[PDB]
Amino acid sequence: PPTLPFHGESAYRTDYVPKPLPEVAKPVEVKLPPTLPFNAQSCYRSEY
Amino acid sequence: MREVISIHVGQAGIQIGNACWELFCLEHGIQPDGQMPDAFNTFFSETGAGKHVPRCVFLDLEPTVVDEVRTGTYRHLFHPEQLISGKEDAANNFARGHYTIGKEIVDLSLDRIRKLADNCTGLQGFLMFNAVGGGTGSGLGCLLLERLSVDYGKKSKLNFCSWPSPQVSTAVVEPYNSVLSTHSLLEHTDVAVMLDNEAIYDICRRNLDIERPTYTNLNRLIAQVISSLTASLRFDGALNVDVTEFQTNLVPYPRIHFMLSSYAPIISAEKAYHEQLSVAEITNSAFEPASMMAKCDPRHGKYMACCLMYRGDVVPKDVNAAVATIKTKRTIQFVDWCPTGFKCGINYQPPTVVPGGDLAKVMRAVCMISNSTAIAEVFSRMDHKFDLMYAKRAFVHWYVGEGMEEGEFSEAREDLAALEKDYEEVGI
Ligand SMILES: Nc1nc2c(ncn2[C@@H]2O[C@H](COP(=O)(O)OP(=O)(O)OP(=O)(O)O)[C@@H](O)[C@H]2O)c(=O)[nH]1
Ligand SMILES: [Mg+2]
Repeated sequence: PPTLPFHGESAYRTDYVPKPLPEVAKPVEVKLPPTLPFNAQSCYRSEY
Repeated sequence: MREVISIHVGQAGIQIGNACWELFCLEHGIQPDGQMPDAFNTFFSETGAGKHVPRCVFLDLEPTVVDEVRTGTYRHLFHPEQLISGKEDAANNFARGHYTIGKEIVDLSLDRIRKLADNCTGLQGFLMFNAVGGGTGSGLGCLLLERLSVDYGKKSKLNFCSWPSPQVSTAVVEPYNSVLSTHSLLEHTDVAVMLDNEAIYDICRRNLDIERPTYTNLNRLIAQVISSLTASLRFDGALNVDVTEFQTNLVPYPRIHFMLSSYAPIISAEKAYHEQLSVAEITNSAFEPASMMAKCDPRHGKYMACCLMYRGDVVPKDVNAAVATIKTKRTIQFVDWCPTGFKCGINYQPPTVVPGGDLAKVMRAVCMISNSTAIAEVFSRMDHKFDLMYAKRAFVHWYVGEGMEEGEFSEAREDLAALEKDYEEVGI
């Protein structure tokens, strides 16, 4: 008589394989608004 | 520094601990031999050339299911002292496991838990997994919690049991093992979660469509509860819920620490990519009164606190709407001394596919652990069975022979009876 060869693979042996790592490369590139150039052009030079 | 020590006692504890320790190991990516080809620190040490070793203590008195661990594929990942065995089993006999054959393996277990806790820069909690209804899970496990409470105090002892199911039990003497193990689960346990087997059968046969599930498939969904419960321990998210956060928002009074589980994005291929699984859909199915993992229907109970742990690409405002629509539903009722009754956690790491498994790719998940007065029926169900069997003293000659008097039975029914009494006085 033959031996029924043991096929069997547990939960811990089956149901996860090493996943590919998540592809993350994205910073928050913020274009700076340039400082709005200032003429609240003062009193002395403004009127006299 | 975040570090949870798992202690798996009993044959069932070894098997559910198997399916757990692969959402711990190679979800972190480590190979079967123990090499990644520091998020692993939640469950693993590190021994030089990339060897991370599980922070587990395997306990059994029969050396046949732990010997499968020593001979399986994963024999070189476990250290060959973390798989502690015995010479002879406990045989559904609470008094053998606690008084006679327990006091030769407990001294080895406390050594390995010592060497695995002095390798700790701050231990979050002992996640001990057992099976109430057997001999070494109800016996040795009860003695383990009593010894761990005296020595290792003030840090949590989250216990997920395998409480005997109402009809299906595959034993006859399990009421004696359940009622007399209630003492450890009521005093020497910080968080207890009832988790039977029929409800996992029902989830597998209704959502997951596997009409013939085996214990290996039951260990699947138990493991997915554990990974989502410690998800914020290891991975970032919008809100984190560690094991100290968990017990402080779900335990109203110190004696009441019993909860229910549900992890219901349970989908499988044909029922997976057809259904849009949004945050509202998975939250409604989590609160649904058939996916509770205890046969513990809460439609006749009062909710007390909930611990919805969203996991994946979940947006916090979608969590906010999902909580709101549960509150407006009338059959989901809450006790009156709790206007805020949810502890929402969000993980960023998505749940993991299973090759050869039962689930599939899902981008989001929920795992809510909820305390309710509905959990008073899982103990009153077994009050009927203990009362019938102890009437004419069946099976008592076993339990009395090796070292407990018959008054242990009466005081444990008294401990059970004072137990359900505290639920209806809290609910009313
Ligand atoms: N989740 C799960 N439960 C199991 C498994 N095997 C048995 N059980 C449950 O365990 C209960 C019987 O208790 P056991 O776990 O076999 O008892 P034990 O912890 O091995 O202790 P002993 O009886 O001394 O061998 C049954 O009612 C089953 O519902 C399993 O592989 N997975
Ligand atoms: Mg056993």
